[PDB]
Amino acid sequence: PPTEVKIVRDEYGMPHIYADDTYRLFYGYGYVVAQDRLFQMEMARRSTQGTVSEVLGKAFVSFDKDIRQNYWPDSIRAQIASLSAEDKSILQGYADGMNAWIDKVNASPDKLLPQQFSTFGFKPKHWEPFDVAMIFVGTMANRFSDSTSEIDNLALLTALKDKYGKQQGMAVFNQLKWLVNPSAPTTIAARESA
Amino acid sequence: CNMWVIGKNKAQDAKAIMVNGPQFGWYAPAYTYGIGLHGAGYDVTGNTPFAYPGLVFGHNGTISWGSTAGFGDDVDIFAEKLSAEKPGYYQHNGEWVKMLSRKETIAVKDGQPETFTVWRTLHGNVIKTDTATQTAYAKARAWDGKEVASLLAWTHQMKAKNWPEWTQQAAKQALTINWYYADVNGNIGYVHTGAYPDRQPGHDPRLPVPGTGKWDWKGLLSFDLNPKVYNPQSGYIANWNNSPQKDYPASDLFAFLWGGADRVTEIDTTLDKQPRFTADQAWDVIRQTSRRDLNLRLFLPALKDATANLAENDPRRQLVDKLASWDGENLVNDDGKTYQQPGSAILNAWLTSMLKRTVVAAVPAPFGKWYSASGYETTQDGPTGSLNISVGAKILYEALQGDKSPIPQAVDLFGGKPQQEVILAALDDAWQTLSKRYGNDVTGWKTPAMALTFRANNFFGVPQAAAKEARHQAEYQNRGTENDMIVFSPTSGNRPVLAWDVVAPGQSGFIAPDGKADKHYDDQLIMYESFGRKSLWLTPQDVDEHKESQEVLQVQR
Ligand SMILES: [Ca+2]
Repeated sequence: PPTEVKIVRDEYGMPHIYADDTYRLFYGYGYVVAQDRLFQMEMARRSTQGTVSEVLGKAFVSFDKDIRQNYWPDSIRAQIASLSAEDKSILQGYADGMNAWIDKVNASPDKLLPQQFSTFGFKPKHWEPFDVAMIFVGTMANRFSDSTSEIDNLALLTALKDKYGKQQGMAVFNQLKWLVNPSAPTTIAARESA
Repeated sequence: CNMWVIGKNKAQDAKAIMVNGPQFGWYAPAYTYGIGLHGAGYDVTGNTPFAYPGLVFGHNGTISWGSTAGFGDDVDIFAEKLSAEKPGYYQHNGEWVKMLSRKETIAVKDGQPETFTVWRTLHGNVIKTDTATQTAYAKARAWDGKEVASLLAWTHQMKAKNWPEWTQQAAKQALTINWYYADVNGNIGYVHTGAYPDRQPGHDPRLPVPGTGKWDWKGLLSFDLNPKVYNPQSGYIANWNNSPQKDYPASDLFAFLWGGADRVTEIDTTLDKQPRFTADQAWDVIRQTSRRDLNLRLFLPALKDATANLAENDPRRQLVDKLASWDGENLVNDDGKTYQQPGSAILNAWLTSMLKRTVVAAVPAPFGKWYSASGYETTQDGPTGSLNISVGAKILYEALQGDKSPIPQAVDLFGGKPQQEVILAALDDAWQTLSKRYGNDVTGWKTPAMALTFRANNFFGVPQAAAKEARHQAEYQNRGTENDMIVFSPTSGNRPVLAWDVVAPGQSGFIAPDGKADKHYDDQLIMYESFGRKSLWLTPQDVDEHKESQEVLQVQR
């Protein structure tokens, strides 16, 4: 049937998911994920949106600030709003798959709720597509792929110019932080392309 | 992050092999999630960080893919001009333009809420403001607006079935990431993916630029310029976050350099020499690299030269002679706590002294300390990520090559003294510190071993598990957080593809309310350290053969 999602876990607990369209396929993913790494993910959610102190308290305020200072939710919402339904199904499926398990967990806390939630004194809540996009956006984009030290570099340069003078200051800057180094081991041999 | 991909000509008893070691630190529960997807155009296996929709590490039966971090310069900083008579406005193309601003309130459990404003310009979010200079710093990202595009590109590549179809996705991936390809036919490929800015001529991308308009990006460069290679004459593709392509510029990070000294050369060296590699041998590169001292190769020549004319009894010589006796691979003793050889400790001490004497001494405070690190700095609980050649080492190395280096030495890092004099001074210091701890006989030095910790906090430093759940491995290993191998057209196996992975500490992070850990909470931890692996299953048959549990849901919308 086009209404079914099958779930098969191998020897080491690894889920394989079997389904006939995009929404149900990722709904399955969401479901097995909420079983395996609920908590890891709830906390990844909060990390990636700077909503950590909401439950862990005063210690994580600067972190929350830092995160939210470092993106613009509305851009992410606009991007999602501007997807096809086919693409939008991936996210909405995932979020609902997760939400389905959480409903069961908030229906059998005494047998299903991961201990951490009891230990850290809060309960999991429902996921929306924005939340699931941000797991990726707030890690892969906003951590890795978000590297500058251009301000520090300028500080360094001005300190070098002060000692050494202007022309030599820059020459030393080039010696410490070259743009490009001809002798660098490259993953694509020079015979093939520059 | 590392990877080696081995082509038809370089593979043995197979057509292609792809070995992938992404480095993101070590955590518990495991950083990546194991998942198989079957339906709606997808037939895939592997694993992926934070259970993203797209598998960053895996295969679909025909091809396989993977990633290492790119470190291209896809971020710049724009110096916005403001006026004291206009809060929230910046000058751009001769007119005063309004900043976007939102208000955020942070709810604090058992605490008073804090509210503040995020600002945003044309170029990006504001990262700092200097009222004194009337300037605001805005962070422009080439991938801005293409975040979810990139999420989706990761996913759709899983459907591709050849180089053309797959590169079409690669072009839609905007984050600065290295992408790797292998297939059943034994073709191998590489693409240094991402959006990268078309800069104005004269734009130095290591420093800020004015945001008043004339230095705005022209646009983005085309995918055509992104470095890429398909079936290279080398027979392999190897990467350890090193430069993708001759004359390609790296990230503007001061602490990051692609130069003469690069750890990828440790992989190159293993791979050259053996003309062909079976699967087992290709997976065994992990062990070899896991334990390789990265610095021995770079400095031992200078050390030998420097101590040749000393007496055989000079303790400085005893140190260098002992290093020369070493294969540069670290192993732990039976005590589970010290290294069989003392070579890393030696190099660390020497290099620390070496750097203070050269680079750091050439750089004004408080900046010199950016270059003071040897690369070995750790605690009981171990490094938190990969080991690498430090920035300072790399810069020193160029100085030791002298005329052999392409980088003009505007300052003589040796302060007009022979290199030899300094090298010895540093050896003296190392000998001084080490002998005081371990005594005067290098053969009786049991130096400390690096350990490994699976941390209960995620890389943000935010708890993702209880403190107790953190796990200790006796032996630190300069390897992937996970490892996976895909083998193509194995002449032995029936199936067209074989694939293995390892997801330590285990697939599940579930602990019941009564405290009972899942059966798959810890069951790959010992496998990890062992350099072991588990098989990855794709076909419905194989997945049925190794079932353990089965659930069926009726879903709709
Ligand atoms: Ca830059």
